[PDB]
Amino acid sequence: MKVLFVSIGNTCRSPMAEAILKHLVVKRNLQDWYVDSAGLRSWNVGLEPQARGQQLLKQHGLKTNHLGRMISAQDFYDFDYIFAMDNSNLLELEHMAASLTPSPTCKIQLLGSYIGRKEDEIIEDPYFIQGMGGFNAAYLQILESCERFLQHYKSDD
Ligand SMILES: [Cl-]
Repeated sequence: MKVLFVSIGNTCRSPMAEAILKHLVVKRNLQDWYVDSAGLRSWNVGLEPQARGQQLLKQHGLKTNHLGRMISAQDFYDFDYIFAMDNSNLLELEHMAASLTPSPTCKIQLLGSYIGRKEDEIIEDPYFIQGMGGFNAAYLQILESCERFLQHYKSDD
């Protein structure tokens, strides 16, 4: 129903994940789904996703509007899943959640743990990787991750 993707910058991995899952739920015609993304630093806040990721997305029929924003405390109460790309992200989000006095009930998880191959768990930050190889690996990891995640949430178990 409500899913938040989280990357450190909210400018590469998380906006791509947001747009990808947004596409999947329409191509699967699901309801009542809400997908968003947020970040853990002010670095790229208030800007649009990094241009070479919007290109890779367009090259797959997807587009993103998204302005980089920080995760807020409210986010932890308004989402069912919050997905980290990194174990760094995960640890910061786990510390964050435990600092909120009414403990939240969002599930906070490494998105890549749905891939099913531990050697492919980690979705690396492509921001500083020269060329497109970092974005391409991340896109594929994010796509499979979202696919297996949806397969699991619809399942009767
Ligand atoms: Cl398609």
